[PDB]
Amino acid sequence: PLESQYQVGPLLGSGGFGSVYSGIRVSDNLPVAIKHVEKDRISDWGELPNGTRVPMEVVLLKKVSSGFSGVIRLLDWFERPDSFVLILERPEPVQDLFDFITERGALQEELARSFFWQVLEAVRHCHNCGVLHRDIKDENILIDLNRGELKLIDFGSGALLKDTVYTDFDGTRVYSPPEWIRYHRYHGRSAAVWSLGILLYDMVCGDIPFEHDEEIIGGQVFFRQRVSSECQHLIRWCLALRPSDRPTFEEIQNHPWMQDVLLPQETAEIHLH
Ligand SMILES: [Mg+2]
Repeated sequence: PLESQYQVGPLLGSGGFGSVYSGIRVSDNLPVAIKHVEKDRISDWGELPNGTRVPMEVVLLKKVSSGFSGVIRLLDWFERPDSFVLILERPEPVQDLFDFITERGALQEELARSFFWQVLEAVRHCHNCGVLHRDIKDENILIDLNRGELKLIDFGSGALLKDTVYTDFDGTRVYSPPEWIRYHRYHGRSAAVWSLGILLYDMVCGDIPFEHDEEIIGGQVFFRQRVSSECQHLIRWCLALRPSDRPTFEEIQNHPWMQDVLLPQETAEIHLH
């Protein structure tokens, strides 16, 4: 049973993704997050290697589970009559990147570089596992404050990665690319790189660059804080209007701005501790 295996704590958050609670695995006192999703709110279903019918979210989380700590780990899941329950890893202490940037303002380039590098490694892992996240943004990134490790969360709007066009999108509009706004069409990799440009701007400027549809399609990035010419170059390249003009993950990680990254433990000692 589920109520015997986990001590439930306070609500951490609710919205489009469902309702998430703090919790403890009674056996070993491991910190967990307990996510509830109503069967009515699930449009996308899949099958396990098992051949069992589950939310696409469970399929995608199982595909990315491994030693690699850059993606949130699914520990267990349960089917109830009207809902699924997901048991997820909970770092402690933790802060989400949205809240961290709200509290600290625009990050120093050395810290933005460390965080952005870790997000690139996590997104490479997803893509290597056949998973497209589709909602990369500061709210979906947790910081393990003691280890200086970032984790990607909320795979519930993701998809199997494919090389053909996507004509459905239920991620965050203001991190969505101009080809989605104009044509309701995108390709996975080039739409992910757009969302990474929005995230890097968010880190170095303290907020997202565009609010309205017309700004997204307009082809102009204004820098509201002091940002190095190399960092501006990378951001403007990720936010190229034409998807085929955007860098690959390899071209981002080889960019001159991305050189000499801090290790996670150095990031924690210098910036978080
Ligand atoms: Mg979602």
